[PDB]
Amino acid sequence: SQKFGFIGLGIMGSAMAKNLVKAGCSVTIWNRSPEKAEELAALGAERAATPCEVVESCPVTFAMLADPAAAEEVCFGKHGVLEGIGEGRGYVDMSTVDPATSQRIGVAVVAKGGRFLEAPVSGSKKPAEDGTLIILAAGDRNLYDEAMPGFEKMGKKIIHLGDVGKGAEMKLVVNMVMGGMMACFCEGLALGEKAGLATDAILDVIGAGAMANPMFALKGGLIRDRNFAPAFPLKHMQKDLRLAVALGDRVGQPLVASAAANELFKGARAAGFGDEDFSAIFKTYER
Amino acid sequence: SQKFGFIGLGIMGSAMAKNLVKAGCSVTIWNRSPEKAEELAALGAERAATPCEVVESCPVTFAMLADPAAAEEVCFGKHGVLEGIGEGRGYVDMSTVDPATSQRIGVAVVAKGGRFLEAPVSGSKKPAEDGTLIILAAGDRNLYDEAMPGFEKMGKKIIHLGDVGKGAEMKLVVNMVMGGMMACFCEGLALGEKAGLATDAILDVIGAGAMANPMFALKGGLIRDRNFAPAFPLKHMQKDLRLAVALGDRVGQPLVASAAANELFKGARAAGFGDEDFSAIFKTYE
Amino acid sequence: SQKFGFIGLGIMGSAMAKNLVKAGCSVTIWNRSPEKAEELAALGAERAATPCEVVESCPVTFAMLADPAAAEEVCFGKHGVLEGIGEGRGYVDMSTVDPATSQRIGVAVVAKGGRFLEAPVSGSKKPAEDGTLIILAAGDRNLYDEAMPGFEKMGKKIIHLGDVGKGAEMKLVVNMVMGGMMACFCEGLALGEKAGLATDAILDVIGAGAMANPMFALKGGLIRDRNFAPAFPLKHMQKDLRLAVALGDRVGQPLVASAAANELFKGARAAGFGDEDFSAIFKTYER
Amino acid sequence: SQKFGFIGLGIMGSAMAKNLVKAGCSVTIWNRSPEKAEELAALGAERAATPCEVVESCPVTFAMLADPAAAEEVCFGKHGVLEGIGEGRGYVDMSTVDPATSQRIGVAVVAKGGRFLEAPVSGSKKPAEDGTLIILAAGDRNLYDEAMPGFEKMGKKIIHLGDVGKGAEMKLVVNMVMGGMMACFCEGLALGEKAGLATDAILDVIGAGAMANPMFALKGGLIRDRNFAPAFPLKHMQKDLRLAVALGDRVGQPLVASAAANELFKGARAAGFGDEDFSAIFKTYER
Ligand SMILES: NC(=O)c1ccc[n+]([C@@H]2O[C@H](COP(=O)([O-])OP(=O)(O)OC[C@H]3O[C@@H](n4cnc5c(N)ncnc54)[C@H](OP(=O)(O)O)[C@@H]3O)[C@@H](O)[C@H]2O)c1
Ligand SMILES: NC(=O)c1ccc[n+]([C@@H]2O[C@H](COP(=O)([O-])OP(=O)(O)OC[C@H]3O[C@@H](n4cnc5c(N)ncnc54)[C@H](OP(=O)(O)O)[C@@H]3O)[C@@H](O)[C@H]2O)c1
Ligand SMILES: NC(=O)c1ccc[n+]([C@@H]2O[C@H](COP(=O)([O-])OP(=O)(O)OC[C@H]3O[C@@H](n4cnc5c(N)ncnc54)[C@H](OP(=O)(O)O)[C@@H]3O)[C@@H](O)[C@H]2O)c1
Ligand SMILES: NC(=O)c1ccc[n+]([C@@H]2O[C@H](COP(=O)([O-])OP(=O)(O)OC[C@H]3O[C@@H](n4cnc5c(N)ncnc54)[C@H](OP(=O)(O)O)[C@@H]3O)[C@@H](O)[C@H]2O)c1
Repeated sequence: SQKFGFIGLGIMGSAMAKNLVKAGCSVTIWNRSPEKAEELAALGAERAATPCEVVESCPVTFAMLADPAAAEEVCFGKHGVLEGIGEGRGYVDMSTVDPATSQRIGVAVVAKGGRFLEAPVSGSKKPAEDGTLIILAAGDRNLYDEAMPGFEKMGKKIIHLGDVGKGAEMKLVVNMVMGGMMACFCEGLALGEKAGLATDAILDVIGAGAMANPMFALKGGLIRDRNFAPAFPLKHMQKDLRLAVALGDRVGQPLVASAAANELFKGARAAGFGDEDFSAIFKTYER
Repeated sequence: SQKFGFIGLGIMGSAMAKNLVKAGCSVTIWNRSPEKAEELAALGAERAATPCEVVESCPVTFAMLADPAAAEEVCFGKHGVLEGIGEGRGYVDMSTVDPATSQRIGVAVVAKGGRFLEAPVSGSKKPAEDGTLIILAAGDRNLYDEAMPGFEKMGKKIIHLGDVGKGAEMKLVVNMVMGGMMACFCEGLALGEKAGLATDAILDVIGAGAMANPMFALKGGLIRDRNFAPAFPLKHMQKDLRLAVALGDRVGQPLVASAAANELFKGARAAGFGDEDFSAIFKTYE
Repeated sequence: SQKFGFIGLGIMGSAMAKNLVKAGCSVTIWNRSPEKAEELAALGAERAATPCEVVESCPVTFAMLADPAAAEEVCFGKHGVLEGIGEGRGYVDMSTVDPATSQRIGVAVVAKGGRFLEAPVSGSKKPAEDGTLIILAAGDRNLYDEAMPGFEKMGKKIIHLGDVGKGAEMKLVVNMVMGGMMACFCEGLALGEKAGLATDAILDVIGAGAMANPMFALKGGLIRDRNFAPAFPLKHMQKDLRLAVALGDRVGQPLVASAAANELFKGARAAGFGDEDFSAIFKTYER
Repeated sequence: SQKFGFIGLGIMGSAMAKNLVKAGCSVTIWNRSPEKAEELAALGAERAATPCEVVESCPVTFAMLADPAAAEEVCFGKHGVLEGIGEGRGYVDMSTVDPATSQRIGVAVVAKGGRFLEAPVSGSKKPAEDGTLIILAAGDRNLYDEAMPGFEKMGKKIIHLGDVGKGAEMKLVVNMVMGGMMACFCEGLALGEKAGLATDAILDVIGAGAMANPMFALKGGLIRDRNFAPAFPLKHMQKDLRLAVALGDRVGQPLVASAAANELFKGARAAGFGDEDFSAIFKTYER
C-alpha cells in the first residue's frame, strides 16, 4: 500500500513499473507516448497527464528516461517535474546520464522544495523483469532509505555511493567496460567466423575458461541465431560511451580502447542498427 | 612407465612437465636455459642436451615455447626437433603460435616421417599447476589418442578442432578477446579511480552483474593490491594480439578494437612491464 | 579612425588586436587577466573593466577566447557581453567553438538588439602576427561587411559560409584533420628514431615528396630543435578534437582515426604538456 | 648503351622500365604475367624467360614487386634470382618490403657472389612515368654508384641511407604517415559532407592553410569526382601499414593512430576496394 510515481515507460521503465504494480503498490504513471502508459493502466496503474501531475501527487517518483536531453526536458520543461515537485516529495532519476546533468537536476529539485536521489542501474531487460537490477544510488540519504522498499522490488543489490554524481560515475565506468567487452567479443566472433571456426565451438571454449560470463553466454547464442531484438538499445550503449569519453576528458584519463568502441558503435548507428540490441554491432564487423 | 619428452620449461611448461612426472611418467626434458631444467631433474626427469635428443628418445614429445620464432628455431634449428624426428615419433607443439607456423612445422615433421599435432591451451599458471588446462588440439588424430594419457594429466577439458591450424586460430581468437577485455577492464578501473570511486566499489558492482568472470575477479584483486607477479607474461599477451591482428589481416577482418589493445600492450612493454603479469597494463593508465 | 572592441588577449587575440592598433584603429580591449592588456595599453589601446564596457562603446567587437565555456561565460556572465550590447552594435566571436554554442550566443545577442557573426580562424601565432589568417565567417551578412576593414588587417583570405554554425563546422573539420596529421607525423618521427633513423633524414624525404606541407616543415624543425614553445597550445588542440568528435556523434559520422587522435592528445595533457605547442604530443611517443 | 635487367612490370615497374628503354638503355625484362611485357617488347626491350635469366645476363637488375612474399619468391624460388646471380652482378630490389626481408635477400645474394642494394621509392604512378621518383637506397655502395645512371632516368632525388634495412625503414616510416594522413583527410571530407559543407569549400580552405600539400590537392579533387582509378593500389597501402606496425612492434614503438589507419584500410579491402586507388578508403566513410 505504498504509493510510487513512475516516469518513463520504455524497455526498462515499463518492466520496473510493472514490478511495483505486481508487488501491490499503488503506482501513478506517465510516458511521453500514451500507448505504453495505456499498457500499465490496464494492469491497475493510475495514469497521469503530465510529469508535473505525477510528482505532485506521489511521495516518491522514479524516472527512467533515454538520455540527458530527455531527463532535462522532463525536469525543466512545460508541465515538468519542477512544476509539480515540492514539500519534501522525492524525485529519483534512474536514467543513465552524466554527473553534471544529475547534479543540475538535483539542485533544481531541491530549490523547489523537493528531495533528489540519482539511482542508475546495472542489468538489462530480463533483470528488469525479474527485479534483479543492481541499483547505484547517490544523493539524499533520507530519500534513499525511503525509496528502499521500491528499490527492493526492482533490484537485488542496492548501494549508496555518496554525493550526487558518484552514481552516474559508477554507471558510466561499468558500462564503458561492458561496451568495450561487447566490441571485443564481437570482433572475436567475426574473426572466428572468417577463420572458419564454428561459433558454438568458440562459445564452448570461452564458456569453459576464465573469461566466462553471463553476458557472453546470452549474447553469444543470440548472435549465432542472428537475433538482435533490443534488450539494451544500441543507440543507448553509444550514448553511454559518449558520456564515458566526456568523463575521461574531464578527469584527465585517456581512453584509447573505449573511444574506439564509441566510434564503432557510432558506425553501427549509421548502419541503421540503433533501435536493435547493442549486440547488433556484430553485424558491422560481419556484413 | 609411460615415456614422454618435454621441451620448454617456462612458467607453463615447467608446471605441465611436473604433472607428467607426478603422475609417474618417465619424462625427458630440455630447456634453452639449463637452470629451469634443474628443478625437474631433481624430481626424476631425465635431462637431454638438445631438442633433437628428447625427440630421438621419446614416443611423444610436448613443447611449450614462447612464440613463433622460438617454435621455429627449436624445430628447424641445429640439433632441433627435425633432426631427431622419424619413424612415426610424435611432436605435440603446445606453444601459442600462428596457423602458418604450426602448419609449416607439421608439414616438415611429417616429411621427416614423424607425426604432428598442435595443442595450444587456455588457462594460466594456476590451471597449469592444477592440471586443469583447456587443451585445443588440432592435427593427427592418432597422435591425439597417443598423447591422451599426458593431456589428461595436464588438463581437464580436451578437444580436437580438426586440421592443423584450427587449434591456433581458436587460441588466437579467444586470447584476442581476453586481451581486449583486460584493456577495457583496466581503463575502467583507472577512470573510476580518477573520478574518485573506490576500487572495491567498482569491483563489487562488476562482480554482481552480467560481466562477472573469474578473470576480472582474480586480476581485479591483484590490481587493487598492486601485485603484478607474472602468471601470463605481458610480453606474451602482446605477442598474441600481434598474431591475432595478423590473422585478421590474412582473412580480411578489420579489428579496430583489438588493434587498439595491441598498441596499448606495446605501450606497457615499452614502459618496462613485459615480464610482469599482463594485468600490469593497468599501470600505463595510471 | 575606425573603432573596434576586442575581448580576449591570449596568443591569438593579442596579436590580432595589435594589428588593428597598428592599422590606426581606435581599439578598446578587455581580458580576464588584466596584466595581459598592459602591452596593447602602451600601444594606445584603451582598457575596459568589463566585456559589457567594451560592447557598450564600440560599433563592432571581436572576441578570441579559449573554448565554449569561456565564450559562454563572457557572453552570459555577470557584466558580460549581454549586459552591454544593443542598438545594432555587432559582436564577432572568432573563438573556436561548437556550432551549438555560437548559435546560442547569436540568438541571445540578437534578442538584445545586437547583431552577431561567428568568424573562427585558421592559421596559428605567426599568421596572426603577419595578418595572414584565414577567416571563416558565418552569420549576419551586414555585420560581415562592416567588419571587413578589420578582417582585412587581421587575415588574408576572408569568406562567408552562411548561417551561424557553418563557420564552426568548417573550423572543426579542418582542425580535426590537422590534429590527426600531427599525431601521425609524430608517430612516424618517433618510430623512425626508435628504428635508428636520423630524424632530419626523415624530414628531408617527407619534404621532397607529395605530402610535404608548411606545418610538417616547421613543426618537424622545431621537434628537432626540441623547441615546444606554444604557437597552438596543446590543450586547445585537444579541445578542438573533442568538439570534432561531438560533431561526428551528432551528424552520424564515425571518426575512428580522429577519435584516436583525441585520446592521444588527452594523454599529452595528462603528461603535463597542455600549455606547450600541440606538437609536444611528440614527447608522449618518446622518452 | 647501358644494359639493365628489370623484374616486375606492374604499375611502377612498367613505367620505370619504359624510362630506361626511352633513355636508350638495353633492357632485359621479366614479369610473372608475361603480357605486361608486351609494350616494352615492342619498344625494343628483350624478354627473359625467368628471373634467373635476367640476372644471368645483366650487370645490374632492378626489381619492383608487390610485397615481401613476392620479393622472396622471386629471389629464393625456382628459376629465381639466386639461381642466376654471381660474379659480382648486382641486384637492386626497389620493392616496398620490411627491413628483415631485404636483409635476408641481400645476404643470400652476397653468398652467391653477387651484390645487393635495396632502393624503395617515394612517388606514385605519375612520378614513375615522369622519372621523378625519390630513391631511398641502402646497401652496397659500389653497386649504388654503378646503378646511378639508371636511377637518374627513373628518379630526381637519389640518396643513400647506409646499410641494407635503412632504406626499407625509411620507406615504411614515410608511408605510414602518408596512410594516416589519407585516413584523417577522408574522415574530414566525410564529416564535412555530413555537416552540410560543400567539399570544394573544404578543399579551398585546406589548400590555403599550413596543411596544404600536393597529395590532398590531387586526391581531394579525384574524391570530389569519385574517380578512384588506381595510382597507388589500396591493397599496397594497407600492406605498407601492416609492415610499419610490425616495425613498431619490433623496435618497441606503440602506434595507436597508425594501427587504427591500418584497420580502416583493411576495412576498405573488405569492401572490395583493394585494387582501386588508396584514396578509395573515402568510400568506407560514407556507406
Ligand atoms: N535497456 C537496458 O538494458 C538498460 C540498462 C540499464 C540502464 N538503461 C538506461 O535506461 C534508460 C532508458 O533506457 P531504455 O532501454 O528503457 O530506453 P527505451 O526503451 O528507448 O525508452 C526510452 C524512454 O525515454 C523516453 N524519452 C526519450 N526522450 C524523451 C523526451 N524527450 N521526453 C520524454 N521522454 C523521453 C521514451 O519515451 P517514448 O516512449 O515516448 O519514446 C522512453 O520512455 C536509458 O538511460 C538507458 O541508458 C537501459
Ligand atoms: N603463462 C600463461 O598463462 C600462458 C597461458 C597459455 C599459453 N601460454 C603460452 O605458452 C607459451 C609459453 O609461455 P610461458 O608463460 O611458459 O612463458 P615463459 O615463462 O616466458 O617461457 C617461455 C619458454 O620459451 C622458451 N624460449 C623462448 N625463446 C626461445 C628460443 N629462441 N629457443 C628455445 N626456447 C625459447 C624459454 O626458454 P628460456 O627459459 O631459455 O628463456 C621458455 O622455456 C607461450 O606461447 C605462451 O603464449 C602462456
Ligand atoms: N593559437 C593558435 O595557433 C590558434 C589558431 C587558431 C585558432 N585558435 C583558437 O583561438 C582561441 C584562442 O586561443 P589562444 O591560442 O589565443 O589561447 P590562449 O593564449 O590560451 O588564451 C585564450 C584566451 O581565453 C581566455 N579565457 C579562458 N577562459 C576564460 C574564461 N573563463 N573567461 C574569460 N576568458 C577566458 C584567456 O584569458 P586569460 O588570459 O585570463 O587566461 C585567454 O585570453 C581558441 O579557441 C583557440 O582554439 C588558436
Ligand atoms: N603504385 C604506387 O604509387 C607505388 C609508389 C611507390 C612504391 N610502390 C611499391 O612498388 C611495388 C610495386 O607495386 P605497384 O604499385 O607496381 O603494384 P602492382 O601494379 O600491383 O605490381 C605488383 C607487381 O608485383 C608482382 N608480383 C606480385 N606477386 C608476385 C609473385 N608472387 N611472384 C612474382 N611477382 C609477383 C606482380 O606481378 P603480376 O603482373 O604477374 O601480377 C606485379 O609485377 C610495391 O611494393 C608497392 O608498394 C608503389
